[PDB]
Amino acid sequence: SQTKVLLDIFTGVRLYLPPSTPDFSRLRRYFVAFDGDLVQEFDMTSATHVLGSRDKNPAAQQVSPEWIWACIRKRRLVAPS
Amino acid sequence: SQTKVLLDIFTGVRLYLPPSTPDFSRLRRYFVAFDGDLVQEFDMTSATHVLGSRDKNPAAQQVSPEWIWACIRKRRLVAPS
Repeated sequence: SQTKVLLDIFTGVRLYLPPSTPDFSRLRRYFVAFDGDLVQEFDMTSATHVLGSRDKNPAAQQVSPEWIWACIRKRRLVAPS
Repeated sequence: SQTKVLLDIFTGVRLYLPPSTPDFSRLRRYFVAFDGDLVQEFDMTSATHVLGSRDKNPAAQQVSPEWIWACIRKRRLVAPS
């Protein structure tokens, strides 16, 4: 009687995930699972969110791996951190 | 009180998913969510499972999108189809 449907938490969140990110594999897995849009390096200027510096994409919202997990815990987007 | 953990159904299943696969986006999302290993085109000879012909990888197990969904329904790998 458990759900067979993944929640859509990160719908519309376009994020480049640097391979150097600690815990990259699990972050990628969970972000994709919950409807996040991973962009490749060549497309990082189209991201809406960034890990680390905003210098290459000033309009992007700065977030962190900790934010990704927090959103997953809450089952929705939380205020960026 | 709902789980925060994705099930590991496709652990060790290495699969190249052709972009032409009907329902590609959702298949990719769900396969990744449940611990599947997507390989890129240049690495398809290392796959353990294949959609379509085995001519380029005779040892691979032939499966289908329908198999992927069936595994998800059962919460475990089912006999290939």
